Amino acid sequence: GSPELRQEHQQLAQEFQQLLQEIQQLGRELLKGELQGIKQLREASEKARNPEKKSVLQKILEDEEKHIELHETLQQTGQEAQQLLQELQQTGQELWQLGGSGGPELRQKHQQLAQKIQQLLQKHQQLGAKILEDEEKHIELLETILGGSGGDELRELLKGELQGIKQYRELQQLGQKAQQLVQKLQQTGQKLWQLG
Ligand code: HEM
Repeated sequence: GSPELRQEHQQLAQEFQQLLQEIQQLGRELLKGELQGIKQLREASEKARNPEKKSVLQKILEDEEKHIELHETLQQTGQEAQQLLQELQQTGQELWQLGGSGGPELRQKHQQLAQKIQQLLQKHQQLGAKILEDEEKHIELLETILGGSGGDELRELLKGELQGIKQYRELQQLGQKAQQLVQKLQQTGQKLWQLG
């Protein structure tokens, strides 16, 4: 009903804010792991003597350099998402305050902001998914080329990679929840002034 629907919309948007925060923090923990993983890869790579193991390591390392970069895009789409969320909150409150006395430019802004934030989430999701498939390949390669020697650190590189995958899977799950919240904010939002 109309007050209850207003509150649901409001509560979805609070839930969404908290989730965006969780996504950003997880993204920073992921970049910390990437940097620490690069150090461990270089350590394995220096000690490697077999040419093929050396090469496999250096090609993982290239991927990881790319993932550092892609973390810049992850971070930014998330940041921009939080910016648009701020603007959703602000335009939202102004809509309730002013109604249709706040002219049509206000209602269009809020709709347009909703449209754009869903695209940023899709962009963010696609970037995360691409990193994750890489890390799944890294594990296969590491399990394949490395042995039980001290210098290989099969355990240390694998452990780090495995912790990373667990976190990137979580990241994608939080993103899918976010996209689902946005859908529901649209579904409730469209109803809010239908018996206003
Ligand atoms: C992530 C946060 C939010 C999203 C994605 C979002 C999205 C939407 C969407 C898609 C609509 C339907 C727009 C249309 O009629 O074409 C809507 C309506 C509305 N939203 Fe939000 N909203 C959010 C947060 C808020 C907040 C915090 C308020 C605060 C009061 C608010 C107030 C409104 C109002 C009053 C309407 C009905 C009038 C209108 O259609 O413009 N919204 N919202």
